[PDB]
Amino acid sequence: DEVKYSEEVCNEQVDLYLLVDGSGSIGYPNWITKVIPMLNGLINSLSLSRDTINLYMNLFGSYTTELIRLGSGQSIDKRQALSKVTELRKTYTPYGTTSMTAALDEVQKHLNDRVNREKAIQLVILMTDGVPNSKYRALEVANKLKQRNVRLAVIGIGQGINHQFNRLIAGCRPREPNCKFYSYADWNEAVALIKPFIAKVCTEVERVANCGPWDPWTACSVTCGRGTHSRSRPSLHEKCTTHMVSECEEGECPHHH
Ligand SMILES: *[C@@H]1O[C@@H](C)[C@@H](O)[C@@H](O[C@@H]2O[C@H](CO)[C@@H](O)[C@H](O)[C@H]2O)[C@@H]1O
Ligand SMILES: [Cl-]
Ligand SMILES: [Mg+2]
Ligand code: NA
Repeated sequence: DEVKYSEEVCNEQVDLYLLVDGSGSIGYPNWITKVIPMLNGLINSLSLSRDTINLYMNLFGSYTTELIRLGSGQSIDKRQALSKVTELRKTYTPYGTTSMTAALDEVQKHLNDRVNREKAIQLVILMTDGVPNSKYRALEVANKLKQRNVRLAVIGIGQGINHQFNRLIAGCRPREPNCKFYSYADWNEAVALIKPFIAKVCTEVERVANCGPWDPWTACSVTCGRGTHSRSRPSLHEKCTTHMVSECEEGECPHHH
């Protein structure tokens, strides 16, 4: 049989994959005046913690660089993620081509290897000017991610943004105003874009677990008259009953004395 119990279910777990375009087309001046402030305001708005939002961060250009792994100290502690941004401001100058497909493939690899948290919202934030090394290859992997229930938000950065491609990879529809998947203003707009993707929702549900079969009833405690016997079973779940006692009779006892 089965056991029923109540529990509260929220969507507080979010695995957030921040993919940052560091290619030459972004440009150094844009890196400093636009990209770094965008990353700061974005990350400053995120409530990181072990049990809630976990940050992953990748820098893509000629190559890809995994900067922050899911679950690490820098992944779950806001101040530490911000220090990584500071390191990028001070020591990284954009150069090279744009390995956008490879960065998105890192997210695929997480899902494939089951590195993500099973119950977590999967959210990719892609910051780019929208000029990848291969247009179709980038669209293809983004599409595969969406098919696996990954949410994708695109933030436009860089001196020369291709809004057509950014909107395309974000899944914006032609003729529709206010695409909910693409922002190209400041960090405030980007934060407001991200908000509905990660808003907390708590509901009260009823849960069910299979307790498994019982072992056979034991013999009666007495060999005549009234007694008790029991049956047991392994605990296949915390809520499951494992022992059970009942009455039993073995005819009548003799009259003596
Ligand atoms: C099991 O076999 C039965 C045939 C009886 O002989 C049982 O003994 C009876 O046990 C009860 C207690 O359960 C006593 O009150 C009686 O005095 C005794 O005859 C036996 O255990
Ligand atoms: Cl690419
Ligand atoms: Mg580029
Ligand atoms: Na990675």
